[PDB]
Amino acid sequence: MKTPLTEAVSVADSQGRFLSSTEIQVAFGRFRQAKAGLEAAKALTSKADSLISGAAQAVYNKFPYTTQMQGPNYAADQRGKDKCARDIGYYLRMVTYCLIAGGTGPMDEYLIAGIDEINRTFELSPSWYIEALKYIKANHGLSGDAAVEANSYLDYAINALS
Amino acid sequence: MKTPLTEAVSVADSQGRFLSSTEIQVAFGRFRQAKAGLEAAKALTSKADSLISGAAQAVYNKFPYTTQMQGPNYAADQRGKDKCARDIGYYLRMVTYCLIAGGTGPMDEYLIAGIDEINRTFELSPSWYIEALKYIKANHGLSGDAAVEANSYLDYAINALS
Amino acid sequence: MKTPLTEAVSVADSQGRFLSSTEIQVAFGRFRQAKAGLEAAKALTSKADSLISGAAQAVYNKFPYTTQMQGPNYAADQRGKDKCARDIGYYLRMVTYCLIAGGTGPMDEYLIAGIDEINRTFELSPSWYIEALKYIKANHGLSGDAAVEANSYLDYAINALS
Amino acid sequence: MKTPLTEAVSVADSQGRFLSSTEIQVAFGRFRQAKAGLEAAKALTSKADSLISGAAQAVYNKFPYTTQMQGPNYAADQRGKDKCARDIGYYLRMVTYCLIAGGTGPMDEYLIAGIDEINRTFELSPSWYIEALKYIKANHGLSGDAAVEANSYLDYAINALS
Amino acid sequence: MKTPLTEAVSVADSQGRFLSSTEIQVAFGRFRQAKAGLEAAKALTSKADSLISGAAQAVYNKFPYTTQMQGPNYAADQRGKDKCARDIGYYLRMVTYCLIAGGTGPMDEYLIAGIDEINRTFELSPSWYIEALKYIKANHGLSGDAAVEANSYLDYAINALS
Amino acid sequence: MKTPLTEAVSVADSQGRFLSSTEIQVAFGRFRQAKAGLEAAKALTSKADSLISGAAQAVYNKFPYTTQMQGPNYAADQRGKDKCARDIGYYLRMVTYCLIAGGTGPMDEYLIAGIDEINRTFELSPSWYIEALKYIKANHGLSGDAAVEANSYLDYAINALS
Amino acid sequence: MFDAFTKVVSQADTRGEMLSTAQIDALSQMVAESNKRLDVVNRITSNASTIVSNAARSLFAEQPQLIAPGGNAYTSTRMAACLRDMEIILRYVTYAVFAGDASVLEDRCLNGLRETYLALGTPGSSVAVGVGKMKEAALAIVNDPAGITPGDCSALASEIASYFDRACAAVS
Amino acid sequence: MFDAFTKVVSQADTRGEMLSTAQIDALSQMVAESNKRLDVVNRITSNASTIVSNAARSLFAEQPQLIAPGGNAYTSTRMAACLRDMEIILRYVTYAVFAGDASVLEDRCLNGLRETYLALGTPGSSVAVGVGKMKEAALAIVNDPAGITPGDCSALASEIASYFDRACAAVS
Amino acid sequence: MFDAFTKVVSQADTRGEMLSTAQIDALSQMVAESNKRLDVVNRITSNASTIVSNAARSLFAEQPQLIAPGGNAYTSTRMAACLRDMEIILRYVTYAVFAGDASVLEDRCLNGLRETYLALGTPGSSVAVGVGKMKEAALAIVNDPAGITPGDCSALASEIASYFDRACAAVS
Amino acid sequence: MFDAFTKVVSQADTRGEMLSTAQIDALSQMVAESNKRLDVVNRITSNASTIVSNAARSLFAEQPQLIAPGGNAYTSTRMAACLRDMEIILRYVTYAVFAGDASVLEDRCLNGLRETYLALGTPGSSVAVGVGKMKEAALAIVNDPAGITPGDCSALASEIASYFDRACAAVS
Amino acid sequence: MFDAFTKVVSQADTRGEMLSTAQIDALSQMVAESNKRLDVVNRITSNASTIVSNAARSLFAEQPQLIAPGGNAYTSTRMAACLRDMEIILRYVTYAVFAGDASVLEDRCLNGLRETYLALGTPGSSVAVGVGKMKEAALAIVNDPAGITPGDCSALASEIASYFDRACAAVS
Amino acid sequence: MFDAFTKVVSQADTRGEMLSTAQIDALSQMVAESNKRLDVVNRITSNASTIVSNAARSLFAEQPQLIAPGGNAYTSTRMAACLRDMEIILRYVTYAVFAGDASVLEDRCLNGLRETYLALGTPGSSVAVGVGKMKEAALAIVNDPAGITPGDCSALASEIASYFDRACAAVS
Ligand SMILES: C=CC1=C(C)/C(=C/c2[nH]c(/C=C3N=C(/C=C4\NC(=O)C(C)=C4C=C)C(C)=C\3CCC(=O)O)c(CCC(=O)O)c2C)NC1=O
Repeated sequence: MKTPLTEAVSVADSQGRFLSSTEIQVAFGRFRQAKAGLEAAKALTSKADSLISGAAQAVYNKFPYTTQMQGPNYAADQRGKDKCARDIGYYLRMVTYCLIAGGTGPMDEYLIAGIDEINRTFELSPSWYIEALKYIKANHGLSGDAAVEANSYLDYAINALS
Repeated sequence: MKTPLTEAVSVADSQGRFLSSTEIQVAFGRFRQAKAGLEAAKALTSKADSLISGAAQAVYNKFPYTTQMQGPNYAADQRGKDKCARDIGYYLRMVTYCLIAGGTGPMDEYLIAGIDEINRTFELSPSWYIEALKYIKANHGLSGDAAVEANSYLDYAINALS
Repeated sequence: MKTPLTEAVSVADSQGRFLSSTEIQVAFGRFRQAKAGLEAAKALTSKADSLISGAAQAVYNKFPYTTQMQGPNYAADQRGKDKCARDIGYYLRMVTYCLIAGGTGPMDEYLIAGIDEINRTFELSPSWYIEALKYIKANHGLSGDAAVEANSYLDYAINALS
Repeated sequence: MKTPLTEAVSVADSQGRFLSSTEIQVAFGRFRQAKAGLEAAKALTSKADSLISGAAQAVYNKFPYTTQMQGPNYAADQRGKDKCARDIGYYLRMVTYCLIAGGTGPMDEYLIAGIDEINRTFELSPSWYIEALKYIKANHGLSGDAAVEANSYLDYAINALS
Repeated sequence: MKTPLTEAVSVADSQGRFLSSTEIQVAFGRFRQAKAGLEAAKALTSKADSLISGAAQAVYNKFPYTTQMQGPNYAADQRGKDKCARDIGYYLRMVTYCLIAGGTGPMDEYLIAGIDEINRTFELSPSWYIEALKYIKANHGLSGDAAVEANSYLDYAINALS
Repeated sequence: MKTPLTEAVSVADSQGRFLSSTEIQVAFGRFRQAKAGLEAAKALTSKADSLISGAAQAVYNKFPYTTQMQGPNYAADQRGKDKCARDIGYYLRMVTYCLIAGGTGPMDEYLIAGIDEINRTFELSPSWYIEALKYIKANHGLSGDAAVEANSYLDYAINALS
Repeated sequence: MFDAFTKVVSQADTRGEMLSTAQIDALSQMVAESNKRLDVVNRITSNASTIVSNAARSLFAEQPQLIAPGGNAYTSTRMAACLRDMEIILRYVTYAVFAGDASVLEDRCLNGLRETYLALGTPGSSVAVGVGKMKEAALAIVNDPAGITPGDCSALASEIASYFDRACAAVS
Repeated sequence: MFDAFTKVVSQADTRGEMLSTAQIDALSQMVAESNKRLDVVNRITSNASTIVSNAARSLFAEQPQLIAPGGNAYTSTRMAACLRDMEIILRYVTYAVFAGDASVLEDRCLNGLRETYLALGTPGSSVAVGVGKMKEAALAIVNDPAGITPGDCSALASEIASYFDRACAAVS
Repeated sequence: MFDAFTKVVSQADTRGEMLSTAQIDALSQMVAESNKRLDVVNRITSNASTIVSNAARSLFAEQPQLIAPGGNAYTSTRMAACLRDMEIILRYVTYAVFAGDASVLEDRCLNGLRETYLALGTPGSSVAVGVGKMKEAALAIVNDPAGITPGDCSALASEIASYFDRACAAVS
Repeated sequence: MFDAFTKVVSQADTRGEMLSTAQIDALSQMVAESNKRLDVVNRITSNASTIVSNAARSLFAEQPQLIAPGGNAYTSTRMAACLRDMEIILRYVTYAVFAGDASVLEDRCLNGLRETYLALGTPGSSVAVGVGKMKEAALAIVNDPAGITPGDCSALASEIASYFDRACAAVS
Repeated sequence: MFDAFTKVVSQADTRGEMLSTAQIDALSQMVAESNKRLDVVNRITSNASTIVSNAARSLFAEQPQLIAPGGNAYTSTRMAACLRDMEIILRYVTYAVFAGDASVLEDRCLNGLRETYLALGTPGSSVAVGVGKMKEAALAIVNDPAGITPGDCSALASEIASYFDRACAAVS
Repeated sequence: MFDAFTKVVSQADTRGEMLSTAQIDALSQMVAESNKRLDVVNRITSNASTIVSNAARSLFAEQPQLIAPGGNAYTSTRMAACLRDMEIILRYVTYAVFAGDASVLEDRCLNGLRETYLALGTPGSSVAVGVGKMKEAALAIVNDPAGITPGDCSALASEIASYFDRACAAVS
């Protein structure tokens, strides 16, 4: 994955080297950012259901035809609404994971890799998820490095979609 | 060149990636460390003459034969005694560089790459430089994270000689 | 450029071989097919404007939100409607080119290569163009091997979009 | 095995691509050609013994020394005459196979690959077989695309020998 | 070019190594051999005319049809006989070169590289040249390591044709 | 291993070639050399115990500190002197092997490979061994081509040490 | 590799014999019906994405353990790989239909695929079900009397089903 | 590549001298501002897509010849490479802002590029315009006073523009 | 690369235009005469070795300096290379005849061949003479009223001569 | 590989669950003692060569047949390999101490190593004994109260012993 | 591979000993009669093609099922592979004769060959027959007392027989 | 590459002539003094390290700017490269002495070296000094009358100096 520690190790490993002061500095940064990120993920986990619900409703609000059009790729029926909610949940969960890890790694491994193929194969519009992510960004009620980092991940996911 | 920033960039670049929170964490680490490292190198710079003379003398103490053997690999005349002090000077200077870079990069590029070749070619015993480094480590009078880091480069240089 | 003749030559060349009855057979097939293909391209070319406007309208029908929403990626202003007609025109023209060439080559080189990047970047839904193509397919009025060949390219474009 | 169908598939496969109108055209050409090819192979098959004996005799005529000289590579004894008729039979059969396949594949795999080695090792003159082939070409009685295709393979064998 | 010295150096060079006792021994072998080799090459040079004429005649004796058959590849005219004499001359000269070089290098570079293509192209039988080589080998009148080393090359050429 | 025979075979094998007069000349050189080399290996063997002791004492003489300084890398006690005489013995035995093999192959595979790593790791000074070898050159008592070959390996070991 | 022609040729060569008139007539009969063959190649190919995605959605609908967190098809990388495996298998099947011989599918796709799936932890059975759905969809598409000269193509459909069955069998 | 530190280090090394206290103090001043230095990396990075796409969309609006048939950015293969180049330049600029030195931007991205566009038939003078738009957007995205502690960044925002200007100058 | 079709397509794409009816009719006229085209491909190909070797023997007959000791075609390695160069040039010419466009011959063969011959010391003029002889032989073979449906193929012969002339021009 | 964080993350992801607050507190607990962790990383790293060479030298004294002629550590090449193995094993342990997870050590270094030693005929039994001495010396080095802020580091030491033990157990 | 010397060296090295005078004496014996050794290498080498082709021809005459259609020696590619294999075996045999050690013949040639011929379906017990003839021809060539200084070479002939029998046994 | 033998052969071949007796005489003459040549090969080789290190030290002593900070031989990585260049040149020169022909030194070593040092900003004439210094050392080593059969080796020493001059001229 992409995380300070694992990257710091993998680099040094690729060079056949013992960890130096550099990797130690990487770690030092990680462990201090952790103080905010770990609690950020907590706050976000606590507000999971609300954020997911509101985000899904926001998607439905901005793109109403998703609640009306027939087709397996829409939330016009219960099935699709649960699919939507599930996906938004996945996204939020990945964000928490990124906060836990201190890097985009989890999201990269679990979500970003192949997202284009999925969205294209099942006819899912990135704008929907961009909207959900926007809504989540505007409602998580975080502040400080928590907010900044979490939002960096949110913007990263938004970037992966656009 | 092993330093937090240049590495972080070089890592991101081979992946074709923008810098994410990981590299930012690396940076935070570096900059937090720099406040002590720069002071450390600054301090060491002022102690060059003392530490170099002391080190050379410590080497001449540990290995008296270096001051009383014929041959250009030895310091029995003036030229050699100057060559030795020069080398020790280089080592210390590289330590100060490493403290500033935040990594072993400068010492790697300027000194370690090809050290074995030099030493074997010109008949310079590593043990001579291990003693010089051991002296410096026990006389620089640094304290705090300055000492810890600065000594990580001395021990690193020692490892490179062993 | 994937065409029967060029492909035949290139396979012959990659083997360091003179052309044989195999490539001759390829060519015969090509020239036999061209009789209908060229005619088809002619017909489509003559039906261009009608087919384009029709397809555009069909897309606007299928996805009315593309004529209401503000944003540079939509056709709620004249600019976007022009962009739309233009793109559909490009698709049609590529189909004609494919009929002329006897393969997907032109479409591949001029359109398919990077279509995902373009659609993702500029936030254009592949389904819009799928809808345009499905309509062109219904309204081109072709018949026989002409229609079969043309629809092959249409469905190819559709497959490239899904 | 170089055949139109297999070649088409393999080129499609080397590109990680589904077959398109290109390979379809290849196939059409093939199946159109097969109508005459199969018939031709039938005719030759029925004329086999005659053509073989004739060709052998023609070679014996062109190069009488092959019926006088002693040595295992000559046809001055019955053994060598049998070897000769056998080889010419092989050539003819390969031509029929090529007609069946629609390409030089069978001849390439069963005969051409290593023909130089065999001729050089066992001291067999390529010109003998060229003479056999030139004669088969004259006496096979075929006409139309059948004859054209068959003679293509005959001349291919001739080219492989010169 | 395949000679003892050159191969020794090539070996040394492909290992980034200075010449050691091995290459020296190789050289000693070469120079010891050259005492007979150069003499041999000198001797055969004086027997060129008679050996070539006798060889050509031996070929004509073994294969009379070559003096009777029409065609550019045969020696039924002066044009044809001169080519043959020349070719046998080339072979003999190559043998001398090999004796001088202490290896098959010269003959490999000038004659063997492309022999099959040339003989196959111009319908020249290897057996003719093998007969010529056999004659030269049987009529050269050398002795000691000269004859042996020369015969190694003659037999080498023979093998290159079989 | 670096020897005339094995290399002669190696080059021929990498070329996929039967041996020729070249490898034969290599062999001749090797066998002509072996007559003196084996004798040398014998003479050195029967004088081993003396040469090693003398060499050890020579080393001790040139570098007296190696018999006064504590630490396991020195010969200030019994164990160390044993290690030294052992190492010198090994070095001599390698010379014998090299005389037997006709190349530096044995010394390469059994000693040169990794000598730098060992010497660096165990704080062993190459100067000691170079002196030890220098003594052996002076005291081995060999004569003729037998002495020159033996010295070539000794100087090869020295070069590898410097 | 082998097509309908070279397979028989290869069989014949090993016996040192020329194709019998029957062997030829059979191939002629195959040639007589080749337009249909290419029509189905075209029809399956043109519907590739639809066939794959429909089969996939069905498969995940009946086997939700695959897409649940921890399922072998969970995460987009594995979902992508999964989708592509379906696409590949379909592709090599179309190759088989086109070639008139199963050799391509055998040698370039199915051979060593089960062991691969085993080593990966991918349930080959699910793959097989996927291939089954693809078979159904494709065959329904091949039939489709619309927009084509009518005629009987039962044998061809059987052959196609054969190739699909081969894949489904090979993976589990 | 160098960063803010190793640049000075190398400059000093080739003189065979230790850093003066002034240089160290300078680097310390640079360290004391490094939060704002990573806010900008974060902010530019977080808007890479829209920066590139807006800049590109405007560029094509002002120069419709680029996307017109026969234009260097016509066809979706070249458009993608165009957007790619934009993204790359932006990325290396952010690398420069992150490292506190331009070496990474010069060594890898910009050097030899004018000649490349020259060989290809690409108008570098259009690229520079694209870069200019990207710059203007980047600095504004950077200067956003929302969701951040207030302070002065006039020094950093000048450096960033220095890098963008370097990028622009390299292809004009 | 380009055939008779894609060349016009490529010309058309740069103008953002569909093929005119005339441009199509021309291509139809080319298609109408394609059997002849393939007949000559077959005829030149089938005679390859003969064409090459005859041309070579002629060339060496008129230019004995080439095969004299020290000549660029002396020694079997250089004679082989020489023969193969002839063969290659002929091959790419047949590719040109087959493709209906000179692009293959231009891009994959002739481009940079003169400089090659110059660097080698090979006299390109002699090469050109060789190609000339090959042209003559090939064209004589293409005509040959024997064993073919009679008709006019003058334009095609002209085209072939064109490709040969291209080669002969390129090498000197 | 996994570190202390992504390990939990992945274990959680396979269930499809957010981290439980307790699981996060557990990690904050680790964060709270990370300075010590990096202290030991630095400390063991700083004495790599002595840790290796002492252990090796002592290993050879207890098992002199290893360096005896014919032994698996006789000759300088195998000795170099041996030292290299010691250093490698030591390195990948520091990786585990730094990462806070044994995944990297098991995955990259240990898994498949006994088989290597098998095919080599290398005495893994003695290797483990080497690892034991390295463990002892390293732990001694870590517990040094000189030149460091004093406090409890028993948990960490306990964690380190685990890694060394996994190494020692992997090849036994 | 080893030669006659390094082989004894390795044995002596495994024990950490110097060659006893007896071993050196034996090697000196080998040295003394090495002109013969190279004489056979030269003689056998100088008749490679004929040995191989003779053995092969008579082999196909004893066992015509090999060259009959469907036989393993049927088709020119396999006939060539066959002659090649015979030639390779002969070549490595001569390598062994030259090196004074069979290691090169064992390792680089005969190792795994039995299994290869099994996987391919080649009858190894016919390859052995092929070798058994090359042997007979080879020592016949070697024992020829014409054009050579007469002497005894029984030991060497025995040694060569050893290698041929080696090759023969290694394929059945 | 050529040696003393194939150089003459390759000269005679281009004229289609056998070697004149005088050439063979010259070569036999060279053979008559080959022991001396191999003596110098052995001698120069045997002192490879000292010849380079002495010259290097002597070069640095006379040109202190090369090793002073900012000098092209400053830092260990560059010093290594410098020593290595010296060693390489010496090696190829000894190859030239061994072969009795300079072509190995020409093609593999000195070809392009000037432009290389040019690109590197390395002073090639200082390399030329170093080589100038290695030459004399080598000849001094070769002219030692100790431990060797007395005789004349002037022409040989001249030839050696020729090669060294070759090396020097190619970098300057
Ligand atoms: C990993 C992501 C991450 C980052 C990148 C980050 C940056 C960051 N910015 C900070 C403050 C700050 N950031 C800024 C920057 C600005 N003030 C302005 O008005 C403008 C326009 C700017 C934009 C350049 C300033 C001025 C400060 C206060 C002074 C300083 O700390 O440098 C701080 C210290 C104060 C705090 O704890 O929030 C950090 C750590 N924090 C994180 O978690």
